[PDB]
Amino acid sequence: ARPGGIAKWIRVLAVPIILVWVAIIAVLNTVVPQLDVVGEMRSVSMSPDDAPSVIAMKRVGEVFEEFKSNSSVMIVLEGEQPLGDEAHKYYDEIVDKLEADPAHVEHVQDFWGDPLTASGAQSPDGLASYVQVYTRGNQGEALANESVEAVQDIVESVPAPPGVKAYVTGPAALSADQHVASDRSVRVIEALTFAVIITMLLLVYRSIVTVILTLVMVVLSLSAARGMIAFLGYHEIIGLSVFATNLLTTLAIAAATDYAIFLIGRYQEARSVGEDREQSYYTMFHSTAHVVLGSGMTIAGATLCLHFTRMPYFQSLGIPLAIGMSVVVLASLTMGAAIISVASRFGKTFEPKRAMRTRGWRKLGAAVVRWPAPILVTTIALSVVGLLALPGYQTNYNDRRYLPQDLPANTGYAAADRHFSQARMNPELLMIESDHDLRNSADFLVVDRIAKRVFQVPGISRVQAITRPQGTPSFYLPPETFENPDFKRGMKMFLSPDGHAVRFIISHEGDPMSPEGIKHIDAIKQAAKEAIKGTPLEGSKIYLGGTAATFKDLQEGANYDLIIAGIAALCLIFIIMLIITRAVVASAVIVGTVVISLGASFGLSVLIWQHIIGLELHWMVLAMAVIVLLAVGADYNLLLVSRIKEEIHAGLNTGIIRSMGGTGSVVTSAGLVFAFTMMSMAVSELAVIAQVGTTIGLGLLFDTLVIRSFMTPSIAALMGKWFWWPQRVRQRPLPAPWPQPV
Amino acid sequence: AATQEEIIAGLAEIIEEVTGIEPSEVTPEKSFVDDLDIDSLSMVEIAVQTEDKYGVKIPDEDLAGLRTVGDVVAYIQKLEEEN
Repeated sequence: ARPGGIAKWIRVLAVPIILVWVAIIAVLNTVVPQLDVVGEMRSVSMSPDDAPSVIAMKRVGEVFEEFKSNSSVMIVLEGEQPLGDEAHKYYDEIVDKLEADPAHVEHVQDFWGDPLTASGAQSPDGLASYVQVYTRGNQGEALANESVEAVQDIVESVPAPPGVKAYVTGPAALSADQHVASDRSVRVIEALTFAVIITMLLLVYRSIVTVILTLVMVVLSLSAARGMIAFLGYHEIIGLSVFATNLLTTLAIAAATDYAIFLIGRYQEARSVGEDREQSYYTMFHSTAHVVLGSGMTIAGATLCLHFTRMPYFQSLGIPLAIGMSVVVLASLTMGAAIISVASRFGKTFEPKRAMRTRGWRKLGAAVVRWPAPILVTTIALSVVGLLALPGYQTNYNDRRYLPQDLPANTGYAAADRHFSQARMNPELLMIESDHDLRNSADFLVVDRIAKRVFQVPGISRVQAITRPQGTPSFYLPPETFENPDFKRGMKMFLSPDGHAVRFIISHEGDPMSPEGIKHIDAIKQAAKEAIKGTPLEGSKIYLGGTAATFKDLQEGANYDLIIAGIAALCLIFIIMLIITRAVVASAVIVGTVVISLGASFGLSVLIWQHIIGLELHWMVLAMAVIVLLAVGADYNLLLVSRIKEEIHAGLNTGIIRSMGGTGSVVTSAGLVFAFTMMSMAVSELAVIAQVGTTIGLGLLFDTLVIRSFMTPSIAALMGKWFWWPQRVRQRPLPAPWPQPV
Repeated sequence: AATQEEIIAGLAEIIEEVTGIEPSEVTPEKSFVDDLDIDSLSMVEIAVQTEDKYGVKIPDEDLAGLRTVGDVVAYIQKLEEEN
């Protein structure tokens, strides 16, 4: 290791760069609110603006002149006794208070107040009544969360009568409640992650000073990442989401401590070999700074590949995670190296307290090298056997199950399900827009035909329109019925103010939150299109909005999203690996090992969550787990391959043996720390974040146990000379003459 | 053809890496793991190291019966002398 270059500059300027990093962290944390706060007040929309459901709902609002945003909250009144006159007075007071605040409540569909449609809102047993409130701001946005909070405060403000409790639930309320749950659980998840890191680094290094300095580096890097991301979010320069905040905190802390483990372990190995403090630090830098920078490039690129996606919950993981991980890696490479440099001059802080465990790892590497084909076949089979979870894997999108049951939205859903069906609480808005005036008897009979056709669609339980104020009432409207004040009120409740469009409230028979409702949306659109056929108003628009349409858009987008993001992250990680190792075959080997490890991770995570936990795996879990696995597993394989490349000089097979012996403890410690920090997400109240963390933790446990330790070295041993193509490498070097006796 | 001492010294140097046993503790009259506590998988490590950096051939079939360093050095010589 020549004492020069960037390592020299970091060593000589260690104190100035430590001070600069500390000052940057302080500025970022004192000029901008914390990450949790900014994530709360700069959350990103649940659904993309260009999605057909969002534009359909916006069109509904602007045509009916009621609302301008895609967010609805269900207010459910549940009484022990049947809802009588006192319940009506309480509900009317709630509606009046909601209408008194237009900053958060855009519109209220007073279905229950009108006696014409009152029985539509009431439950069949007559114990609960639901009312729709279109709030302000698109679902999942910070404005929508504020509107949901305002609605909840308004509901709690009005004194309820004896009995009859009012709950606020619904999709926007569900998103607000998921932010609330994340705010509740972020402290405990960070505490658990830090405790796990403290304990496991204490087991690894067995030095109190070393672990304190490692946590100093980790805390400073994580605070720098949180400060940078908060600075970006507070200035609206990037989007942000609850998933982004939680995943970024955990990824930042875990990757920062992984880089700390890499640098510290390499420095300790260099010290144990016999190199002095300066020489050991220079060897550590020249052998690990490049691999840490490449690890960070892979993580940042894999996360950034989620920016080229379409849904906001992944666009919010694209740029924020990319920049957060990039600043974590700069913090590691600069601040951690500087701290190692300054601590080297002080006492024996970073001197290893015990001989590093190589004999076992050297033995394992020898076993891998001598018999690479059997070991590779065994690990390939043991990692592909995970793919047995495909016949039975489910991707339930129901956020009800992934949130605490004590939250306001979950309690509202629970109260609704006690008197209504599960589908009623998430209705669907359907329209047809007639170019001419729609208040005609022929038009009304066409509307009745449309309602009947949508009702006849399988999986649809209730249709509500001007012709059917409730679920179920040669249909002709006499012209004197048009002048009925009750019928005029029903008109203004169900028709456009200019009389050119209708609205249909659709309640499914099954879960509207699952692929059944996803197919129901297309069936409803087809039924409406065939019903409007052969009518004087043929050619109208079939804008349909609501939960099931939104998740139909999200489901198709998520399939294409996972495919394209996986392909792009895979290709970009391979490009980074080719840049680092300058070996296309080695990079492809890293790609293959990580992909197979990901298959095993999928199998194990699906098995645990869907069979012993009992909770179906969330859809966004797949994307985040795939991205993080392709990042970190490739990072570990890259560290091993870089060590192998360094050790090639003494031989190819013995190079693998020496590399495995030298990096087994380091990679095992780093992988255990990362995996355990990710399984620390299991304590998070967001069961989707828990699923993401457990999936990634199990995957990286599998990686650092079998994949990087057997599959990658066995593949390297099998390929031999071709493992470093196109770089001209040799097999076992020229046989040296037997040395003279000493 | 290298004499006894050359291969003994080379194997001692390799053993210093596999385990940490001092080179002068590797003498032909004493034995392997039943004497020096060098596991059969560490014997595989010796085999791989000597394949690589000395360029000799040692298969797994003959490695099982290699129970003294005298036997392994005799095997090296017996593979060496005939070109």
